Amino acid sequence: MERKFHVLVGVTGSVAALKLPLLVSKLLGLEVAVVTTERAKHFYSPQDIPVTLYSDADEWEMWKSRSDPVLHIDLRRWADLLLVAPLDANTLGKVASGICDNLLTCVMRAWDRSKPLLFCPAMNTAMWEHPITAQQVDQLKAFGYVEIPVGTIVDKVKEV
Amino acid sequence: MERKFHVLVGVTGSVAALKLPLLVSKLLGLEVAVVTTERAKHFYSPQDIPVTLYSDADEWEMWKSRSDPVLHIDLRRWADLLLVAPLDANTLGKVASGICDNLLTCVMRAWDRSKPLLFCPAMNTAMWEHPITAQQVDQLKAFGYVEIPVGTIVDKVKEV
Amino acid sequence: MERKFHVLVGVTGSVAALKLPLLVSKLLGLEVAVVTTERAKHFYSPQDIPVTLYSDADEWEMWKSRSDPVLHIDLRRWADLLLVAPLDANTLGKVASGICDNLLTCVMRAWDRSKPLLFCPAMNTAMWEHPITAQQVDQLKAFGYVEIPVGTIVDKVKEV
Ligand SMILES: Cc1cc2nc3c(=O)[nH]c(=O)nc-3n(C[C@H](O)[C@H](O)[C@H](O)COP(=O)(O)O)c2cc1C
Ligand SMILES: Cc1cc2nc3c(=O)[nH]c(=O)nc-3n(C[C@H](O)[C@H](O)[C@H](O)COP(=O)(O)O)c2cc1C
Ligand SMILES: Cc1cc2nc3c(=O)[nH]c(=O)nc-3n(C[C@H](O)[C@H](O)[C@H](O)COP(=O)(O)O)c2cc1C
Repeated sequence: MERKFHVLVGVTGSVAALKLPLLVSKLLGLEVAVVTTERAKHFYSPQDIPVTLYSDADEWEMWKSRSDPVLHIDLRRWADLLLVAPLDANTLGKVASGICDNLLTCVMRAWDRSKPLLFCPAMNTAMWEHPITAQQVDQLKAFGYVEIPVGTIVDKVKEV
Repeated sequence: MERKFHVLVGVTGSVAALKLPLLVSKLLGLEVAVVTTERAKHFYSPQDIPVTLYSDADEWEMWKSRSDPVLHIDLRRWADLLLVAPLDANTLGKVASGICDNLLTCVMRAWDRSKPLLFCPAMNTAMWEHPITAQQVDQLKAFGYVEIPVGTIVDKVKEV
Repeated sequence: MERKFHVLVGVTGSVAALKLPLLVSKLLGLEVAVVTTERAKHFYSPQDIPVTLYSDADEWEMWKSRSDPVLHIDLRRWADLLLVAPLDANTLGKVASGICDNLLTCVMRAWDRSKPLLFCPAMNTAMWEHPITAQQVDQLKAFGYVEIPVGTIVDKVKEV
């Protein structure tokens, strides 16, 4: 039951999000939406992204009863593909450790295996030139989230 | 030196806490107290729980000098049994990784082996139908915290 | 290119920071600076430390453009030695899991192998008398951060 593809772009606190607009305008048969972390918003302005932006607070403001919706859940059953550009050293360790403390990491931890989750770490030489990152990126591969160590990402989205 | 049993119920951010009142009114020779996470309080109202509710802020407001008490510590030497109903996918990963960033997870990480800590994960099909949860729940078993994958829990509390 | 040694003292939320001033006044050819966590500041007052104190907020207030500086980065290229006295059970698990959610843990996760990072866990009998702490302290040794399970620390700083 798929027509226009539903892609969900997750954004974290890396200077890379500075470029996030580019990704959106490009990536936009696709049909997108971005979900951010708070710090990520430190690299771009909402207006510079012509799409629906879901944030932590967004989830809780719409829930007041068991009848009410569960944004992170609602978003997980809506995306056909979940791209996370960029994935910071922090969220990597959160995901690596099944830590859902924000709307993003929760969408991920509730993800659908059946659907694809391509990510692309984007830290700094230092943070990257450290161990864990490896023991974690592949530890993350254990769930096969298609790494990507703009452009490259863009094309890679499709690849039907 | 035990008369009336001291049970400590921990509550996290799962819709399950919606039921938390039930547990309390039932579980209440037992003598209880609940310790929550902030988000958990998103599923119940304090008044609907006829017991002392300890929260993060509670710890710090009472400490101003080395002489002063350490709530999370004080609570760890007071409970005979520590039930955590529900344990969310998030706190599981916190506990799994020895992460004490809130009054709950700290009480746990300072726990007494000598005393029992029965817990019961309570996420959603998705979040649960994911890996880590397993590599973690049993990773958590390594410390033997008696899983429980209301009712069932209730009875299980006792079982002298 | 080293003259006066640059030591960076990290402080976390353990009652031990109560003593932090001592360390500073002593440790001060050395030339120091302290980087704290928020909770840590619950055990000492800034004024009681005659040095530049870097805090989370400090990083973000100085960054508004890609041209702008990256405190946690700037601090990582400036320290010759990074001592973390005390390292709480919490930050241990953060570091263990490559979790940079605050200025401290970020400086660490971006650390320079080439430079030394001596730390000294400082929790409580309980929190310490637990497993993970071990599977973690040595898991932390994997990156060789020179444990130290005031005084002892002080001398140990030097040891040219
Ligand atoms: C100016 C600046 C640039 C940063 N750049 C990066 C980066 O490129 N990659 C990374 O992993 N972390 C970077 N960080 C650290 C993260 O912002 C910090 O880990 C944050 O907690 C991540 O939060 P999040 O996971 O909610 O987005 C940077 C911090 C600052 C102040
Ligand atoms: C309406 C709603 C329902 C949620 N239900 C669950 C759940 O049933 N299980 C779970 O692990 N997380 C659930 N979450 C996500 C947690 O609330 C989020 O992980 C939170 O950070 C946990 O915080 P805590 O550990 O401080 O309680 C839900 C979020 C929302 C908004
Ligand atoms: C009075 C008091 C004393 C505490 N002492 C310690 C301690 O000695 N060691 C430890 O690991 N945690 C201790 N904690 C718990 C930490 O403060 C809590 O884990 C905190 O989140 C650590 O935050 P940080 O990593 O940002 O500093 C204490 C808490 C309180 C209220």
